[PDB]
Amino acid sequence: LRDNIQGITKPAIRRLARRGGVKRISGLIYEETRGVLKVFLENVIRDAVTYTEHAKRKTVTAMDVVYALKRQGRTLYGF
Amino acid sequence: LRDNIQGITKPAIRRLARRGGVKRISGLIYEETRGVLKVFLENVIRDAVTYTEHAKRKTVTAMDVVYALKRQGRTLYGF
Amino acid sequence: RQSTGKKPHRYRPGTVALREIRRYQKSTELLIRKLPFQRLVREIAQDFKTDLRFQSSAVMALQEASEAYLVALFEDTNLAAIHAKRVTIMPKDIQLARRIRGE
Amino acid sequence: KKPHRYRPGTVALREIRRYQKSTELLIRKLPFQRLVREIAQDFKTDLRFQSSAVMALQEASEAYLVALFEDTNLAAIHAKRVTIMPKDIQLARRIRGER
Amino acid sequence: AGNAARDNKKTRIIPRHLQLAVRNDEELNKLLGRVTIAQGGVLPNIQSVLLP
Amino acid sequence: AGNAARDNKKTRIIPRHLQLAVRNDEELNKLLGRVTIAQGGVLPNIQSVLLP
Amino acid sequence: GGRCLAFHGPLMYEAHYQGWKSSWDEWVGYDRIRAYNEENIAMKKRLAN
DNA sequence: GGCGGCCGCTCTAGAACAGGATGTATATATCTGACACGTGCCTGGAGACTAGGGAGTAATCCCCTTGGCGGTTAAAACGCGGGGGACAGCGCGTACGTGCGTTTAAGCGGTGCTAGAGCTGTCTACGACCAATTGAGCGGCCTCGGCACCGGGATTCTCCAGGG
DNA sequence: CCCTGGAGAATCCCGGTGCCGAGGCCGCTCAATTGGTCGTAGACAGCTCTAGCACCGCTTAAACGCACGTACGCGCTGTCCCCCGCGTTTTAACCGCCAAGGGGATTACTCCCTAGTCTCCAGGCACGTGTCAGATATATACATCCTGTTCTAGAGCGGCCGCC
Repeated sequence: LRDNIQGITKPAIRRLARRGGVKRISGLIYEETRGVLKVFLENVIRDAVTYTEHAKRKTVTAMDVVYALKRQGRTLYGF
Repeated sequence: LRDNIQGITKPAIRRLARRGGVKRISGLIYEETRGVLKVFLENVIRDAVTYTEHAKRKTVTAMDVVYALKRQGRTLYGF
Repeated sequence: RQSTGKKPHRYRPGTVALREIRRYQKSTELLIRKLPFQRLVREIAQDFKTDLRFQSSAVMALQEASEAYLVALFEDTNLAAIHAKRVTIMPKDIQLARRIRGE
Repeated sequence: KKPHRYRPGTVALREIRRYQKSTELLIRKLPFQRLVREIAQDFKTDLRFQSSAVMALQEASEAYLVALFEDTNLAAIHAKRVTIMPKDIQLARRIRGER
Repeated sequence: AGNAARDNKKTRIIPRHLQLAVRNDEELNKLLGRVTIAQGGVLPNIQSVLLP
Repeated sequence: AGNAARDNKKTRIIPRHLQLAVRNDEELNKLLGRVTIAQGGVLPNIQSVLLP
Repeated sequence: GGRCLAFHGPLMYEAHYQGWKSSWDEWVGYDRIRAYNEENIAMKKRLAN
């Protein structure tokens, strides 16, 4: 698996900014948003990996993702 | 006790902004800083008041303020 | 290794952008596609530990959490843009918002 | 003779260098203490405060205000300005989620 | 959430109604400021300078 | 903290040195981001555009 | 005493010149006059020459 | 003999450079006030023992995520037209930087007094635990209806062109 | 250049399907409920004593205010290149469908070390105290910033010279 950071497409980031009420979207916001999302995923998925390794499980459940989001003050409901 | 919100004097706010590396300080930002400080104190001191009321005490100790700041993600060391 | 190699409508910018803002702000469905985000999640996870799997619901929760976090970040970025007397966002506004947030 | 007449900004930099390396408390102790007393009077009329409690409140408030001023200055530099504004403070509080 | 659903005139409560209920109330906004709600989006508000 | 105290020509650990040690290390700054340190101040860093 | 007393052209000397730093004071005893503060410091230094 | 072109001369200003100014960096002198060493305990963890219970491990099982396809229409991406806005630049100004006169309260030190938190008994209901029991919460099945989907139609707000 | 009338296209209200997730029902069983019984944390009474509340001298660094001007906040103009709306053709997304096989979930046998005591003792805590580095103090001394004077480059002007 290589070049998967480009899976988050440019109109996907455009629609995400449209949900946030952004009037105009620059052409350099896409790489920065991809980097921010990569950093956030590299934190949350790593925390979920530690949670799964603690429980002697080989696949990561949604509850561990919920715990990893909750421990950083970003708690998620519905899972 | 009235009009003690003016006790946070203008050079005190000047020094506080100088600690934060501020070049130029406006004339209208003193009232805004006083309001922000009033809101922060009305949160923290009220939390310490609840802690002291639960602690069967009538004097607010430093420890109660310590966990009152801790519970809002603003933990203070040294007291 | 062995190889040698009549008049069109012409909508002005901003109005359709506000139309999309109104359409997606009242909307509910997920903006980011499923499999590209899942593949990015697997690619990120393979750097930490190999032979790892994610369930469908865990990928769903990660996608919704990331969408909400990026929507809040874009809201703060747009607020800083109007705060800077602008309607176009800049990556330095995103960096400033991340610095203020403490992350 | 003529006065030295420091240009606007040099004494600001001198104060920034002085206070960024000194750990003394900028807010005077008694006015902050009396502000704390009148704030706590709205919740409990028969209440007392220890000296170290006022010390901790003063230090926490000073650090929070210094962080808010740092965010305000960074937002001002982001907004092509060097003067801190109340709207910059409002933006910093809204991004931090305290507004 | 029921009031928000009646404003949208829907009978069944959907996560959009719950998200609107949390974000519309100021007390719930302060209580759940650090809370992410799935399948709910955000408030449909527009800045004053955005409209032409 | 001892390194910061030697940088300040000090042989006694003062909370200014502890604050400098905490905020200088990136890992300690991220770990103690939600931490208030008494009698420590902040880092003596000045922005590039602030210089004359 | 007073507000203006200097042997040279006075600058509202107080027994120290106002508007100046503390490292400019001289306490010598000579013939001191007022002359309406050297006729309003020479009518504002020749109307800002 | 008149006039355009060329070169020298004086005027003007940007800027490198040196001298004065004032708030800090240091070099002792000495106070000084907690810092750490020593002492005396003494109060909490360690050796050793009793007992047992929740996980390590094995087995099953069934379940659910990954690979792996065509299909098909939603949409990413390339590109043309163009359009309104970020920013360089310039001008107006006022309002905030700098500096002391003057006032004014912050703080150091002192004294008195009680507001009340530990501290020690005392006595007392209260919740974990053990028999004994029991009743609707939940997995699952039957039913059913609210809104996604599909169009149909429509008001309804928005852009382009004409007139003053 | 601004106001007003007509129409293209995204959006909103509405009629009909139905369907697949939501509502109600059958057990029943495992967690919720009832009664007693103690160890025990907790409510209450008296002592106290060490830290906080109120007022006082005083003095002195901290703070309000007024005069002045120059960096910067704000209003205004262009522009062009950066982004948006849309045509078109690829492009991979999602549901449709199929097995797989590691892997979550459950049940049971067993086993070590953790719950809980007994005793003590050696490391940890309260108190006393010599002490050694930090702060106050001040002439001396950095140290860079602000400003005055001069150096040198650039544009403007005027005198001189050759040509028609």
